[PDB]
Amino acid sequence: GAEFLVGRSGSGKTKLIINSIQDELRRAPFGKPIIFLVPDQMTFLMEYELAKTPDMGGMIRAQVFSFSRLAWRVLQHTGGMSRPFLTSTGVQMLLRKLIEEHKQEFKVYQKASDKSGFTAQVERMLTEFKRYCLEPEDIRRMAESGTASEYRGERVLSEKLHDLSILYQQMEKSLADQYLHSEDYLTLLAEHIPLAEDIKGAHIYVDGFYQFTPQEFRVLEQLMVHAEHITFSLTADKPSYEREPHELELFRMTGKTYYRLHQKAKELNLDITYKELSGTERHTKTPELAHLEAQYEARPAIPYAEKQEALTVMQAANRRAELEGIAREIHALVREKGYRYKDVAILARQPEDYKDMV
Amino acid sequence: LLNRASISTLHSFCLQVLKKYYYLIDLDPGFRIADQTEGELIGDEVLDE
Amino acid sequence: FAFDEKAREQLSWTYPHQEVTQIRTKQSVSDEYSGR
Amino acid sequence: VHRLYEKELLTEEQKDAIDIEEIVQFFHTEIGGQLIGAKWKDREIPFSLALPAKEIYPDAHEADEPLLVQGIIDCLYETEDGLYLLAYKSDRIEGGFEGAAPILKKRYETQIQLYTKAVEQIAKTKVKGCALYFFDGGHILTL
Repeated sequence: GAEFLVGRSGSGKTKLIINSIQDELRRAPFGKPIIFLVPDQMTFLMEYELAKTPDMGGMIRAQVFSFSRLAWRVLQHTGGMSRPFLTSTGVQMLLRKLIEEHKQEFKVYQKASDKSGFTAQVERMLTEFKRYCLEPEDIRRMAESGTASEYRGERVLSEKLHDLSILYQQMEKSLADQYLHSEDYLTLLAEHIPLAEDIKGAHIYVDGFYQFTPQEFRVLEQLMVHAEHITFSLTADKPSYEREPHELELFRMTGKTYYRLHQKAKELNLDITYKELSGTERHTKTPELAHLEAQYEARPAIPYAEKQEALTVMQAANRRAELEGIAREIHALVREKGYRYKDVAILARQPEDYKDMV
Repeated sequence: LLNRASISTLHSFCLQVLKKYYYLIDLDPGFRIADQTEGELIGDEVLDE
Repeated sequence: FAFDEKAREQLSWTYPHQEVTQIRTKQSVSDEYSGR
Repeated sequence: VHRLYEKELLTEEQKDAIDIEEIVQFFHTEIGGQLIGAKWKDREIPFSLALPAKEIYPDAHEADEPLLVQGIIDCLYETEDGLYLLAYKSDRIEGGFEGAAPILKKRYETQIQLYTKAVEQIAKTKVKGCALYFFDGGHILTL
């Protein structure tokens, strides 16, 4: 059974999920496992919220997992954890050894093989190849699809893929059976899920994800099969499952993922249910922010006709003045308006610029 | 497209080029651009050698 | 002066919940978000 | 032990390092037999328990915001009597055990209460008695 819970940002999805798991803890404390699957950075946040109840103040039946911890768990049972683990640096070290010997076979990167920054670039590309379920053989396949067709840029491309294919297929052979890749757990999890039984008859919730890698995808649809119930929380606006979103619509990401998921659940003949959240939950007391969220996309955007309080833009002489000015604001909020530090959050597109100063 | 468009100093363009075709010449991707100071300080060193 | 009273209290202010600001939220007993 | 090894839940060394007797012994103890025969059972049970900050840190006395104490209950089993707790400890004892018991009791004294606390508060049931097993000599003590 698959449930699609969708709506715009601040519609109350996450709360709705938290409360449910909580009542479910309230009703059957020792019931079948409840798996809350969120992004890695959202884990500790939900752990604190779930356990926040007057009744229980904690949980046993329910657990908060990222794709990693979930894999780690299922594996401490189904097996594979005693297998040695390789760090990204350990892979690069291996790679640099490979680039050496197989160097002379490169059709393009022969000159770039030397540079120490080329090992990190390959390591990142191979990582991406696993996450997207593309084996060395696959890369090999593609590498010769662009071979002997004349679009310069295609030829060049097929050459890179050829070189990568080598280092790739040569890494696989050096890691065969005796070493474990960081991105190997998800594939290992996906194929161990079927015979992991304590996840059978289990209710699971996914939330906080905009997209899913083919590898992560391979885990979800394998959960859709063996799990009793699964709910997908997606931030979007009445997405369609017959068409992928156009390039220029706000919910391209989440809308895309819904479409795929829904189709996978369709071919997998599951009982499907829908929940569309319309009204605002987060912004009911804040009209401005409620407007910003609603009119964010439309070019035929209606100007907000009301007073300014919640929303404000501000310019500083420099990042110091900026942080230093925000620092006093936070103090004004806590001391005057009676907030708590835990209610404030400051975001930076490039945190590296403010990190030191902050 | 304004964010993906090429509008910048010539140096800013050159950088985009180097990043893309670095493998044609001898240049380490992730290469760093030294300010005119440390660069000169390196000149002084190699010179003395 | 006009602000003679406010300046006095803000410099003598304190964070009511301060003594909990340094305490780790999660604490394990035997994930980078917890402590021992 | 070998199945684990095959499935890679045990390193080649870990395998050779296991003392089978000390493992089989438990199931010959009373607690063991009880664990076997039961209505319900589960192991490796993860939990998170919200507590007032004070309950752990006495030092600071003012703020009572709840913090999360998280752990894993080794074993829980249910009989026609009630719910029982089980934990296996590899502590070194024999080197009698009569004198070690008091010390061991106080070593895991705090931990076990948090376990039962977690169960009692969260599950809204109660834990009657708790057993600890020790691989060295294959002993047992109740709290």
